[PDB]
Amino acid sequence: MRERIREHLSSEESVGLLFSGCTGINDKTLGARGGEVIMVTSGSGMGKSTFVRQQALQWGTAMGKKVGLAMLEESVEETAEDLIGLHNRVRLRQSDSLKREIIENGKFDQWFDELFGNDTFHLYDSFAEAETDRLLAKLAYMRSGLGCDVIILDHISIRKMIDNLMTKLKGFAKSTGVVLVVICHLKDLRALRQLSDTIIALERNQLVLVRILKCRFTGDTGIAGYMEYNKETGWLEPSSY
Amino acid sequence: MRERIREHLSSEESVGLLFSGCTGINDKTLGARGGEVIMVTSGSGMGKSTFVRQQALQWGTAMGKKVGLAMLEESVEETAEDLIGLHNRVRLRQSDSLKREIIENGKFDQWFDELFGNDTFHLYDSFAEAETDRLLAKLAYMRSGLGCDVIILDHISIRKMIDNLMTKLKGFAKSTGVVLVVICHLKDLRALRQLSDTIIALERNQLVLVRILKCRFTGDTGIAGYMEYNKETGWLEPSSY
Amino acid sequence: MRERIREHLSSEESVGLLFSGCTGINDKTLGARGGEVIMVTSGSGMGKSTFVRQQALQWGTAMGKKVGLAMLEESVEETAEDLIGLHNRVRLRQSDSLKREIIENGKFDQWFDELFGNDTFHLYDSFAEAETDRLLAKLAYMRSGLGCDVIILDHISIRKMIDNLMTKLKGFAKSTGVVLVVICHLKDLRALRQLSDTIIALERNQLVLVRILKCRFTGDTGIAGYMEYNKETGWLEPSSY
Amino acid sequence: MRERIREHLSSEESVGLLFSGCTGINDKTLGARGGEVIMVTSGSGMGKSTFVRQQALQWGTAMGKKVGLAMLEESVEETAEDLIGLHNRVRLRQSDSLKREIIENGKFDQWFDELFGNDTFHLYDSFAEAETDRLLAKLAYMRSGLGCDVIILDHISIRKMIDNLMTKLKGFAKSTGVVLVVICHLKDLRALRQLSDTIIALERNQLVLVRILKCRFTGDTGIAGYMEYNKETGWLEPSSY
Amino acid sequence: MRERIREHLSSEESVGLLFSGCTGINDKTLGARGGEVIMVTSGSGMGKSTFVRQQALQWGTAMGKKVGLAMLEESVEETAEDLIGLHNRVRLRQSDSLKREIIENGKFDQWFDELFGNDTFHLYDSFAEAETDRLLAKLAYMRSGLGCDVIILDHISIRKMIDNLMTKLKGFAKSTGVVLVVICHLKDLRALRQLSDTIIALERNQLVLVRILKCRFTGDTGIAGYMEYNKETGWLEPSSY
Amino acid sequence: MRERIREHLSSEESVGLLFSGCTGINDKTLGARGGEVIMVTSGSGMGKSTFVRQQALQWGTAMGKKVGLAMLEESVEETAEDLIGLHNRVRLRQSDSLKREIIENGKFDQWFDELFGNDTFHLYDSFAEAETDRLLAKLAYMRSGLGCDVIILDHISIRKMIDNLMTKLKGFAKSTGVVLVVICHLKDLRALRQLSDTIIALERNQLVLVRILKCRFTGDTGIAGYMEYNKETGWLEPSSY
Repeated sequence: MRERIREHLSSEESVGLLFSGCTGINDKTLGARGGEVIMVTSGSGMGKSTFVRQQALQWGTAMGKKVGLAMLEESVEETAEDLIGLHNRVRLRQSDSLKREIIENGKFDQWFDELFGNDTFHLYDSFAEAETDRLLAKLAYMRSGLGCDVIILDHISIRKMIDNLMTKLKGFAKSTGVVLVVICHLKDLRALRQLSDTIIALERNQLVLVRILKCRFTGDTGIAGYMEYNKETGWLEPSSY
Repeated sequence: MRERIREHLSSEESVGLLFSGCTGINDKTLGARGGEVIMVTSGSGMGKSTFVRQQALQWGTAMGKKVGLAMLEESVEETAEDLIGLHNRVRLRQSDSLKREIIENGKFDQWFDELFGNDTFHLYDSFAEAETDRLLAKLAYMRSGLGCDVIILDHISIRKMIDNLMTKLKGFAKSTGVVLVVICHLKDLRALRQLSDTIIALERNQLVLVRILKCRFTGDTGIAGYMEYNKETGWLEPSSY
Repeated sequence: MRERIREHLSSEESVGLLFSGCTGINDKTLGARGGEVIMVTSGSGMGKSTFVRQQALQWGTAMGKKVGLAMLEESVEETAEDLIGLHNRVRLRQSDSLKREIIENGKFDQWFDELFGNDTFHLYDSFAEAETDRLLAKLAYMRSGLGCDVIILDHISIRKMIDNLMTKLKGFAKSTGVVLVVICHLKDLRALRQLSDTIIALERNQLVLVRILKCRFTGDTGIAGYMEYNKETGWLEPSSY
Repeated sequence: MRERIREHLSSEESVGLLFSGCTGINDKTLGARGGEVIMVTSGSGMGKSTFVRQQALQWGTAMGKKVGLAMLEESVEETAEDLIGLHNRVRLRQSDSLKREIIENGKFDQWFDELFGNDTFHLYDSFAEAETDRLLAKLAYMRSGLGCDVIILDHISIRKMIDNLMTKLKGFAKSTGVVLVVICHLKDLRALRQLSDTIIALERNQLVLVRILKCRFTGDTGIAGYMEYNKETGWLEPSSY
Repeated sequence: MRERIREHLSSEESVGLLFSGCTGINDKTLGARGGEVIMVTSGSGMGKSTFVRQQALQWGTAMGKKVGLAMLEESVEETAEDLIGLHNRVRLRQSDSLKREIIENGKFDQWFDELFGNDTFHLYDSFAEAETDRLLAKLAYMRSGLGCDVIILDHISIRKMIDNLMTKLKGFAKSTGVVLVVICHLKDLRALRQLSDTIIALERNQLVLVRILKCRFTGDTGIAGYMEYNKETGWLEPSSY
Repeated sequence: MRERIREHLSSEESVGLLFSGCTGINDKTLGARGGEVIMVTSGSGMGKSTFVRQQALQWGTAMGKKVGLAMLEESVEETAEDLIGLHNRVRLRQSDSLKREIIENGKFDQWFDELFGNDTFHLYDSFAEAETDRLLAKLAYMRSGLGCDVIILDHISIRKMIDNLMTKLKGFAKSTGVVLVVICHLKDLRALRQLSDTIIALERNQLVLVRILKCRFTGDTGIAGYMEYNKETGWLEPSSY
């Protein structure tokens, strides 16, 4: 047992992929570990996507990880547009001028390569269909075929569709070891709660309050901290609340 | 009858193994007596294992008792890691640093012997199989072969598997006289209720509320008190609620 | 007929042995009459024995009656211990200290004589065997030989064993005129119902609710009142609900 | 035929002895006609006797009819005691005090004459024997010898004894023209059904529901209404359900 | 054959006397044809007579047919009383008042003539004797002498009496061509079945269900529909079940 | 023997006239062969005639065979009426309207020729006499004189009349080679069984069940399948039971 415990101790990964922008989030969760399902939830338009996107950006950009992004609601272009802006600390969607300026400027192309030039980000859309298996098959491919370290499922609202899916999702994450972040629309009580390993909730006015509704691994619950949305850069920043 | 009553009076063990950390629990139960089945239940991640583990630690450590631990879900190493941390008032699982520091430090080994060096704790896993008799046979051995005073079954969720098992469990405890603590997952009404001699339930936010759902021997029901989980030491502490 | 009615009127015993601790129970039943079978039932650990024991105590102690107690499940010592505590308003079973203190104190012996010194209580156990006739023969002896006014059968759970027994019990009570109180475990619909003259049920939380499920003589059904269990004295007290 | 029909029309008794206490019973049955067998049935202790007794009381008291009462189970004194109480709106059987008070008071005797002083009620018991003919012979005498208008058979539970008796009963009622009310214990499907002209069933809680299971003459079936038992007067009263 | 078939086709009476009050009965039987024996059966007091009487009333009243009614059990007056009420949509038998009011009112006589004034209905009773031939001779006379189009035999319960009678009945109907409706008491399997051309059964609660147990001519079996008995008019009405 | 076997093999007619409407009947009988006596039996009004008539219709209509029909009970017109309706999928006997409409319509005549215009069907009645030889002589003529391929004997109920007839029938069929279908009334055990080559039984409610009680040639016994009677067309249809 001794030797058995020892190696077990020295082989265990407690700290996963560290989150960004919120001082305290890592304290109460110790980051995202492989095989776990992270659930990021809150009210519509409360900043879920932004937050996740930011995590994705840092993970694949600074952590040198491969990030797959599966969009159920919006298109790839939309997603790409969002990441590009984010990476360049500008809101493309809000500036008809910038979009126009950047294309003839040649900055679009320079931006596109400096972000997707590499084999780091994998964006997939057109899952508009309500079939789970069709979805799991793509996810599995993103894992195996594209070697994605993190998979972000955007999004789900919240029957068996969700119940069974959550159970399929959790099974996929646990057996492969990928990090599966799922974005869910809330319109704790608010499978969703059960299978999810860590549940993060953002709150606003009723500056965004980051609440850790659940963390199996750590058990440490409560509010991790606050973030301040930069309307000019579109980045959620750490706060001094 | 007189002499018959007398010796009966002076031979009866009313107070069993006293519980720890919760001021009031012993008041309403008078501890754990041999031949009784203690059922500790609550919601998943509500602190069941910790609480039991704590009892186990004190029993085998301060009460000079032999404690057998049979794990159905997790591994021995995991359990050992938990007890070691607990005994050393540190959360090994939450600190990649501490785990690493303690091994080269030589504190791991010192810790391992200072806890399992003796013949006091008996951890058994690999009961992954859904066979009762296979399980009872091991328990019986832990009692007879290893002379365990207390046996902790971790865990059960939650048909006849449970019904028959609970009935087998209760039969094993009553005939041998060992103290059998069983951890059950609840997802009073929540054999489970019938065979169990004392049922303890922990409640949280939705500080942990310790509710005595049932105690045959004493009949004294209700909430025994409150405990405060120390996120730094992992110990459940008595509260001033 | 006139003279015939007259003496009949002046010779009829309407009010039997009055019950104690529950204000209203006597209103709806007019006490326990000879030749009747009183059935006290409820959920396990709901206070059946206590209640009956209390009645027994008062009957044999204050009403100057001879009470026979036949225990199928527990031992005489256990029963004696319970009555002694009850009579002395203390819970011997819950205090390892008191038991010890009382024996060297000399209070045990003083207590024993002040209760069983007389020829008032007759405790019989060892009916562990499932034979009715063996049982009826003892009951009949308790009636005839020991002249018991009240016989308490503790207990019955829960075929013909019960059916035939209930029919034998009712026959024994009717022909001798003794008061037969039977304690039955319920795990109205819940011979048991048919032969029983009065059926009392205790209800709890899932303060005890005393419900009169049936009373042939009076026909007056419903809830007689409430009782409050004194965890320190072990006595069920009348309530102000 | 014309004259034949006419006199037939003006000679036919459609409305028999009207029942009391239940608003609606007369609507669905048009009372009790001579030569008919009324069957009053229900569960033991459900109020059969009371109801019949009440009818008997009114019939012989207000309707100026002669009522014979044949008791198979209980004694005359018991029956007399019940009628006396009923007539005086008091429950003699439930008050050891009243019984005692009334005898020395001189009210017993005054009550006895004011009820049985006249030649209106004829109570007969001691039919304990299971012989039909012995029974029919007495009934026939009560009809012919004592000129009873109504005969109440109390009671019958649940072969040929009943089959043959019911057939003998129905034959006796039809040929003499007396009103035969029979009380039967039920432990429609529940000769009993066939020979009986009207079948009344009382139902309780699992306030008494009066159900007309069958009425040859009228064919009008269903629930006639509800009654409320007065625990202080022992009278079944009409309800506002 | 051609001409032979033709006239055969144009000379065949498929639709007999149409029934009334039950929407669907004519669908599955196409009415009552001459030379056929209609058997109306069901439980005692289930509405057999009423139903037949209603058919009789309409046949002789609206269809301008001559209806003979032979009563084995009851008297003519009884039958007349029933038809008169029926024709006047009132229940004479249930109203001691109406009977009395109608006679002095002069409405009885007006009613009697407006129904039996004509030579349409022929009521015969006093067949109390169990002799078939005595019965057949009267029936034959009702056919030949009184020219009855429909003969209703009321009633028969379920030997040769019935067997031979049914065979005599069927022979009489087939050779004369009259419509013979027979009412039989049932206490398909329930000559009776064999000789009868159409068998109708009424069912009640476990509103009356009209079941066509057998129809030679049509072969169309099953439940024809439902009827609703009007307790105030005594008429069976068509239902919306 | 070889050549002897060969030609024997290539000259043997195993499959006779195939039956219609019942999927499976041909499986278990392989149709009707010449020289065989087919016995169709069941309860009165169970659909015997219809079934046979249907076979007859198809045989003479689609199989281009000559079908003789000898009716013992009913008339030719009746039979013709039945075939005409059948061929035109309408129930002439059930519609006084259709019969009337079809005659003035000119459809009767068109129908008559389109069915009997040819020399395919030969209907013979008036065998009311109980003489066998008179009957055999006609049958023989239908075979020889009219060259009938199939002869349907309708009907016989299940002495020597039947015994001797069955033996004469079987002798006639075997020596001529015609297909003789006989309809028998049943009021296996139910010459009839012995001489008959194939026995078919129809059963109803517990839709008609077609049971193959016996088939010499094939030996294959049991229930061949089910049929559904079309009350609007009068045709027995194959079922999906």
